[PDB]
Amino acid sequence: MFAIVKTGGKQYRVEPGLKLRVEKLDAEPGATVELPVLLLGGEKTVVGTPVVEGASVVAEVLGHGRGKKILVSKFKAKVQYRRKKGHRQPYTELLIKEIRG
Amino acid sequence: MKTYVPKQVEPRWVLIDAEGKTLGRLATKIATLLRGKHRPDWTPNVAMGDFVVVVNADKIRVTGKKLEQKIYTRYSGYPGGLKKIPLEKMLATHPERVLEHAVKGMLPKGPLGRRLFKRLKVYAGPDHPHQAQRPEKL
Amino acid sequence: MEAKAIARYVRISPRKVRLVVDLIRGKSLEEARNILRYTNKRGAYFVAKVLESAAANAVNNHDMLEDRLYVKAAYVDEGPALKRVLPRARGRADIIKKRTSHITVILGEKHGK
Amino acid sequence: AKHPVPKKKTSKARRDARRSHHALTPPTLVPCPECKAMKPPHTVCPECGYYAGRKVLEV
Amino acid sequence: PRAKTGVVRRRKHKKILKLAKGYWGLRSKSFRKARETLFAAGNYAYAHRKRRKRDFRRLWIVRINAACRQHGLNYSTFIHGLKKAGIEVDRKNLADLAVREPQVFAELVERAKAAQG
Amino acid sequence: RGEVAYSGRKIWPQKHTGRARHGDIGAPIFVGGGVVFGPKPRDYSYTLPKKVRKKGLAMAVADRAREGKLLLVEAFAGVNGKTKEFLAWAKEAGLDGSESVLLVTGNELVRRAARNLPWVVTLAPEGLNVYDIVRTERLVMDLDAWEVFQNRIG
RNA sequence: CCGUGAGGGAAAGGUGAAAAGAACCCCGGGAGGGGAGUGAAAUAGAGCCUGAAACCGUGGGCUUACAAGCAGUCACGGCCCCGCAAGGGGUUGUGGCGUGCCUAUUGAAGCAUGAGCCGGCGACUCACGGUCGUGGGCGAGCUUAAGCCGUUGAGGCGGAGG
RNA sequence: GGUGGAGCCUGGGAGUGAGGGCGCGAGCGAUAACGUCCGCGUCCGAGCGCGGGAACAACCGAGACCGCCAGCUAAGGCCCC
RNA sequence: GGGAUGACCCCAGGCGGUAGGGGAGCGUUCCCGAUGCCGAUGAAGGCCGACCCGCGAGGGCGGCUGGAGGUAAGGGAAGUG
Ligand SMILES: [Mg+2]
Ligand SMILES: [Mg+2]
Ligand SMILES: [Mg+2]
Ligand SMILES: [Mg+2]
Ligand SMILES: [Mg+2]
Ligand SMILES: [Mg+2]
Ligand SMILES: [Mg+2]
Ligand SMILES: [Mg+2]
Ligand SMILES: [Mg+2]
Ligand SMILES: [Mg+2]
Ligand SMILES: [Mg+2]
Ligand SMILES: [Mg+2]
Ligand SMILES: [Mg+2]
Ligand SMILES: [Mg+2]
Ligand SMILES: [Mg+2]
Ligand SMILES: [Mg+2]
Ligand SMILES: [Mg+2]
Ligand SMILES: [Mg+2]
Ligand SMILES: [Mg+2]
Ligand SMILES: [Mg+2]
Ligand SMILES: [Mg+2]
Ligand SMILES: [Mg+2]
Ligand SMILES: [Mg+2]
Ligand SMILES: [Mg+2]
Ligand SMILES: [Mg+2]
Ligand SMILES: [Mg+2]
Ligand SMILES: [Mg+2]
Ligand SMILES: [Mg+2]
Ligand SMILES: [Mg+2]
Ligand SMILES: [Mg+2]
Ligand SMILES: [Mg+2]
Ligand SMILES: [Mg+2]
Ligand SMILES: [Mg+2]
Ligand SMILES: [Mg+2]
Ligand SMILES: [Mg+2]
Ligand SMILES: [Mg+2]
Ligand SMILES: [Mg+2]
Ligand SMILES: [Mg+2]
Ligand SMILES: [Mg+2]
Ligand SMILES: [Mg+2]
Ligand SMILES: [Mg+2]
Ligand SMILES: [Mg+2]
Ligand SMILES: [Mg+2]
Ligand SMILES: [Mg+2]
Ligand SMILES: [Mg+2]
Ligand SMILES: [Mg+2]
Ligand SMILES: [Mg+2]
Ligand SMILES: [Mg+2]
Ligand SMILES: [Mg+2]
Ligand SMILES: [Mg+2]
Ligand SMILES: [Mg+2]
Ligand SMILES: [Mg+2]
Ligand SMILES: [Mg+2]
Ligand SMILES: [Mg+2]
Ligand SMILES: [Mg+2]
Ligand SMILES: [Mg+2]
Ligand SMILES: [Mg+2]
Ligand SMILES: [Mg+2]
Ligand SMILES: [Mg+2]
Ligand SMILES: [Mg+2]
Repeated sequence: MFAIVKTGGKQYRVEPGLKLRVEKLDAEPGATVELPVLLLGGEKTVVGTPVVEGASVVAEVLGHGRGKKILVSKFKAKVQYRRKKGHRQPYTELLIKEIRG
Repeated sequence: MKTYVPKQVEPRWVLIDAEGKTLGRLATKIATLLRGKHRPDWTPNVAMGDFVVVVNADKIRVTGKKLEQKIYTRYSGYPGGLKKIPLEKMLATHPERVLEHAVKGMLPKGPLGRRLFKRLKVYAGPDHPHQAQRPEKL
Repeated sequence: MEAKAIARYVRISPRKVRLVVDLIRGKSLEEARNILRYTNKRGAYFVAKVLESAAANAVNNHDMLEDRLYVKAAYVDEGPALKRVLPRARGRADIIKKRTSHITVILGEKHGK
Repeated sequence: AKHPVPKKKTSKARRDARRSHHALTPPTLVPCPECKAMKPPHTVCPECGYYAGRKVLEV
Repeated sequence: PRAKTGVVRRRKHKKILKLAKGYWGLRSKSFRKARETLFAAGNYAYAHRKRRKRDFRRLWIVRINAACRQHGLNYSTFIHGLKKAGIEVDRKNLADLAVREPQVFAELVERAKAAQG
Repeated sequence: RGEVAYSGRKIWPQKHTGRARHGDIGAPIFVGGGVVFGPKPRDYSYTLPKKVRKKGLAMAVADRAREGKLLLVEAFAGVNGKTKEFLAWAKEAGLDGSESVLLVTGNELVRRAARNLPWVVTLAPEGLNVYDIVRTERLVMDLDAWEVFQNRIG
């Protein structure tokens, strides 16, 4: 098919059997989440309004991971000001199942 | 995140008649065309705009008293080496320069921009030398 | 295989000899013999000396035939400098370094059976 | 210790880049026509002796 | 008891030297120069890990425009249409449709200019 | 810097040499120089409230008694300093080196016999101190030593 | 070593368990090497344990002669390298953004100070008083100093005194 | 009215006692000065962190805990750069 | 506020920063712990790492080098970065 869902503040182009990681969903690997949040379809379901109130895509949560570390270094000249922090964005990897529209 | 990357695509040519167009107003469009910001394939770091053959340069329109009053400057590193050439003289001789200079000063300035200019062929016109297709535009 | 030589602590500045050693790198033994034979530099003498020793090794020690031989590798590394005083004007004493080089030449064979 | 001095240490690149020309050029030789030997052109080498040309020793 | 430097300084030094691999000249061979180059990078990355977001708000917009321009309207209008046609979704990121689904896109335009005509 | 074997002579003139300003190669600086706030001899001993020492001595014992790991004695069959002998009486008493034992008694003969045992720490009754009671697992005093202990607790 | 002199005043430690310290052969005037041989190890071969960094080289991978820069960073792309894959490592062609560090100043990229680079040494301590705070002990009270007896990494006593 | 990194009381530790630009009200000056001296305010100082102003401490916008290949705005902009 | 004191949970605000104040931690030398425990099936140090933990200082584990020392939890001192 092909759809456009809204999850974790962002919105992705999902499809049949695949998926990357989205924000951190408070679900559990041993579960299935539904992103009722959905717009557009392969055959044009353009949510004439916010959402397509009726359709939805189903995705099974593979699990949760912790992104690659990013480093945030703050430095301010002529002031002995330095700060080093390590960062890891929690993620929940999904697997798209089907688009019920 | 979705990809975008268009990947190596054959460039299209474009023929333009400047007959009575006013440069500056024409020049701008040759620029957007030169960098191809008119196509959803737009990619900043790659030359992927159209090639642009401009014919009938010279005989180009310009308003006000820009003839005699618009001056082109050129500086040799020598003392008192600043030359002032009024528009009329540039058209009278080296007329394609008027349209090239104009367009040039409207392209990004680094290596790429420098390269897109090599993608712009101007002639005193009419008729040009490129039979590699040539969709005419307005 | 290959046959190594090396002449440690020669007492000629490296930069100076790297200069003649680069002339022979890759050439054949025979051809490299003629080069530093007519190369107008103090270095040649040393290089030739180590070059000829590697040749004498490749045959006697690892039997390789004086023919196939060619300088596969050759480079000259820097050895401990000899610090010396040089009386300058107005009392000033300067330290002139009499450098020293470790010349190394390694040989190999060209064609086969 | 006097007047002009270099402003900055010349970087390794800049130093080496200058010596792009210090590369030595091979001696020019040719085969001697009288004997099997290499020697510089227009010169009398020991090996042969030059069809008489005041040569070294030989019996 | 005497507590000499010992090994603690070589380690801190070679730590930084590693984050400097790849840098030009002394900016990768000497702790002082490297230490300095890093301060800057630390900052650019942070500074840039933001411009990025804007660098694409950018990209997408140049495209969405270029694309809907072949349909008779400009970026301004299009966005107004959508935003007004309530289909406030698209999301510059996903209006990449212009490249993949030129029809699913076009439909979106019609809807846009319709929301204004 | 005032105790190194160097002269206090100013090394180079104050001004115009192109060198840093220095005086005598005896100040903190300069490798062979002197040490800044280095250690000096000093007495680390302070007077601890006797009442606190008493309390602790008892507490140390009490605590050992609570685990039933205390064990006072009347006498020792294997007397007459001779490890073999103590090792003997040891079995009888329940000590086999499984636990470290603090054996305090005024009998030099017994003392002599234990002592060399890797698991035995030996003391004269009037030497009963907290540190030892704690560094050992089991405490073994004789009745004559349990008294001196008493004459010291309140 | 310096200074006429009083006087000043360095640097420099480590083969291996054992010299078993490399016979002899080969290139060389020697030095030095290559073999052989000793040894568990010879990149323990002799100012020889380990042997970092600056610095100098040889070989390879990516990449550069229309570009312009506090040398990096963000983004794509090419080539090379890992792993089955997803993914990752090296390099850098374009694009975007970018005014070294320290110090001192109202204000510094600053054409103000300091630093050639690296390694090692290098600066808020200790004693006794004082004043708060705090962890405990005892509290109409608390506490000993010198010294004495004991140990020989055992603690007691000692009320002068505060 | 007002629950605020408001106030008040007691005590421990400070640092600071070269300030600067802008606006407004005065003096000085020659209603000259990136001048000088006070008054309120505000920024810089310590926000040489971010956007705008071509560039630019103090002008306009706005107070940066970290992440996002999402969204709405501010000043300023919307012909090309 | 939960309070089953679960120091983990939802709720509510806040989190630019020089001089400075305050609070937590990392690492170095040495002492108790040690007549212990690691160690030639390799100590300390060195050279690598795209892996694991931590906000960070670091702590791991792995390969190479090295060839005889090292030293937990838990505390104690100080020539400690
Ligand atoms: Mg700066
Ligand atoms: Mg400042
Ligand atoms: Mg002279
Ligand atoms: Mg003289
Ligand atoms: Mg010199
Ligand atoms: Mg070089
Ligand atoms: Mg946007
Ligand atoms: Mg936007
Ligand atoms: Mg003396
Ligand atoms: Mg003195
Ligand atoms: Mg004197
Ligand atoms: Mg000087
Ligand atoms: Mg000393
Ligand atoms: Mg003298
Ligand atoms: Mg052997
Ligand atoms: Mg060894
Ligand atoms: Mg040894
Ligand atoms: Mg060694
Ligand atoms: Mg090295
Ligand atoms: Mg190379
Ligand atoms: Mg050009
Ligand atoms: Mg080129
Ligand atoms: Mg760049
Ligand atoms: Mg100053
Ligand atoms: Mg200040
Ligand atoms: Mg400068
Ligand atoms: Mg300067
Ligand atoms: Mg000054
Ligand atoms: Mg300074
Ligand atoms: Mg200088
Ligand atoms: Mg240094
Ligand atoms: Mg150092
Ligand atoms: Mg005190
Ligand atoms: Mg005090
Ligand atoms: Mg306050
Ligand atoms: Mg106060
Ligand atoms: Mg004042
Ligand atoms: Mg003033
Ligand atoms: Mg003043
Ligand atoms: Mg003020
Ligand atoms: Mg004032
Ligand atoms: Mg003010
Ligand atoms: Mg005024
Ligand atoms: Mg002023
Ligand atoms: Mg004024
Ligand atoms: Mg004043
Ligand atoms: Mg402020
Ligand atoms: Mg500002
Ligand atoms: Mg600035
Ligand atoms: Mg600004
Ligand atoms: Mg600006
Ligand atoms: Mg804030
Ligand atoms: Mg908007
Ligand atoms: Mg507005
Ligand atoms: Mg803060
Ligand atoms: Mg020590
Ligand atoms: Mg011990
Ligand atoms: Mg073994
Ligand atoms: Mg140690
Ligand atoms: Mg110190």
